Amino acid sequence: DMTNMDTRTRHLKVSNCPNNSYALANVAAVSPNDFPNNIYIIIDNLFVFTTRHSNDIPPGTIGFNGNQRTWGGWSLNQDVQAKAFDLFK
Amino acid sequence: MSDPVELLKRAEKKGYKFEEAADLCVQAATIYLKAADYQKKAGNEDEAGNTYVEAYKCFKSGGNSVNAVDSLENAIQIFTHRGQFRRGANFKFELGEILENDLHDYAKAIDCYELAGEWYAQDQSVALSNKCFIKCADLKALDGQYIEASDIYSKLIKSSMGNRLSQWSLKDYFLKKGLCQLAATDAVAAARTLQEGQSEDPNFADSRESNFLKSLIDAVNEGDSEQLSEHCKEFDNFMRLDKWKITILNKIKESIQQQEDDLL
Amino acid sequence: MSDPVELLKRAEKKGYKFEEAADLCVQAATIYRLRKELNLAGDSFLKAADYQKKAGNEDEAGNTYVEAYKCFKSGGNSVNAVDSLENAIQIFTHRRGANFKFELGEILENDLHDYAKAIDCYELAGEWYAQDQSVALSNKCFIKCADLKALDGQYIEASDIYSKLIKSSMGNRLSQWSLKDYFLKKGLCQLAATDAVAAARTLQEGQSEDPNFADSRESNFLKSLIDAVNEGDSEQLSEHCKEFDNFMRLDKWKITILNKIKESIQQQEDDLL
Repeated sequence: DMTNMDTRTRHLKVSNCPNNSYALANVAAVSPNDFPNNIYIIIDNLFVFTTRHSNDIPPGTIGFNGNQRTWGGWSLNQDVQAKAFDLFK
Repeated sequence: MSDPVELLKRAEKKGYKFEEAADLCVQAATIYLKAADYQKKAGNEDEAGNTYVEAYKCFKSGGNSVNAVDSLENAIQIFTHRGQFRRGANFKFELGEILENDLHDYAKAIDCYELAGEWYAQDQSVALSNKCFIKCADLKALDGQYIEASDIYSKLIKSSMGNRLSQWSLKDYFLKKGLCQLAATDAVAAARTLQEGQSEDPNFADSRESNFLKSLIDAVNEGDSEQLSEHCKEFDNFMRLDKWKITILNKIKESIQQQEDDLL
Repeated sequence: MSDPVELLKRAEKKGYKFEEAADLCVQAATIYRLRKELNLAGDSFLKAADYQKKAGNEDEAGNTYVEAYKCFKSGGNSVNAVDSLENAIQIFTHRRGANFKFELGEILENDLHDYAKAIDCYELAGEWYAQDQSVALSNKCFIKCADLKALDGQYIEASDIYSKLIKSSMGNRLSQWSLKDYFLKKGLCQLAATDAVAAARTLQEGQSEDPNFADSRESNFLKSLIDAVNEGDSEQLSEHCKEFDNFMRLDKWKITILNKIKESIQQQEDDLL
């Protein structure tokens, strides 16, 4: 249910993926304090990913795998903008 | 010939008295630091520094690197305290050599080389300072300090610019600097260095070193480690690589591997 | 360590008395040098040198002035370095002057951009070196002087200095190439002065006197430039310049000379109307 969610923009650091399993799932791992669980989030208004709760990633940081960085051309520790996404609208 | 042990005992007993004890110690030692200490106690600092240089000389010859280092330190302090920074810089460079080769204390060698180069610069001796800075940058890059090594290479480039004599050095300098910037994963800085070298020094623009640096920059940009290895072999085939470059490019390749680990 | 300010105050109070004041100033100044306060150390050497002059020890004053020049130059104060070199040069000449005059000319040319004074210094240094029979040092000073003079609009004088260099370097196996360039440069200067006939005379003299220059690329380039100026074909001159650059890179001096020459062809085109 995506009807209600905080859409405020956040600046998050790109860091190494927590482990091989998270990279396989292709889901943006975020802390519970960052965003709700199982919702679609857009990044840079171009890159959309599904959020999953992860206690290993501190609040204010976003985890990515290599393929996502290759797609976005990002380096380690780069700052990216994250917002809530609504594809249906 | 007098017994050196008896002379040393007499010097200790007398230790003008300090001068006589120092002379006795010098005689016993010649038959074979204490004399320099006595000279310091006598106020003759210059003679103490010369005697310390002699102590360093024989300690290095006897394989006693530690005592040689100590003697150089006292001599350097004495000379610097007397305004003879030229002597201090020469002996600091020798001390850095001793640290780098005999004791493998690379950090102290880096400090010694940096200080010797700075004092040489203060004496307007461009070439000795340039040599000291080459040594300092080489050790710093080998020590994991790529950014500082690149900065020292920039200083070397600026000091050697416009001199017809140091051309070749420049040709290498640019390359080395870029390599260091590429060891720090800063490919953009390496490209900037290559462009600056190409535009500022016509010799470097057409030099094989410039092409090799451009090829390395392109390889890191595409993340093709094998292409980097091929370029390294091609470069080796015409101009032999040295252990410094081997280490820099090995860390660069391991950084590509780390990026591949980061890729997963 | 003693306070350099207190030492300077004591030196001023005492200023045999001059010798003691100079020693105190030297001590304070070495302390300043130890602190990397190069400008204050230079000022203190200058005070010590002045006191030594007042004491009659002119040689010590000159050495102290040289130290002032060294530390001012290391400290980035070009003007005080120039002043110190001037006093040292005067002291030495009255009793080294050429060496320090060459250094002074270098300082003027690179740091202060006072090209006329640099030309004067180089000319004087070369003359004194010639008086000492040091052919190579005089030749270097004259190269610098001629280069600056040609860049300064004095083409005839630069060509004369190049002729002097040619005469001094003739017969020496070590300076052959220098001659090969000398002739060229001289001709270029004569061509900057619109004196194409003199350039041709210089080329002929170089070809007949120095076999190496006769077959050298520089001789062909000079002949091509002379022909181009004779026909008034500026584009042909540009083509020759590019051809010359392709095998032997040109330097900024030649760039300026040939640019003024091309602008002189344009001025002739203005006179054509």
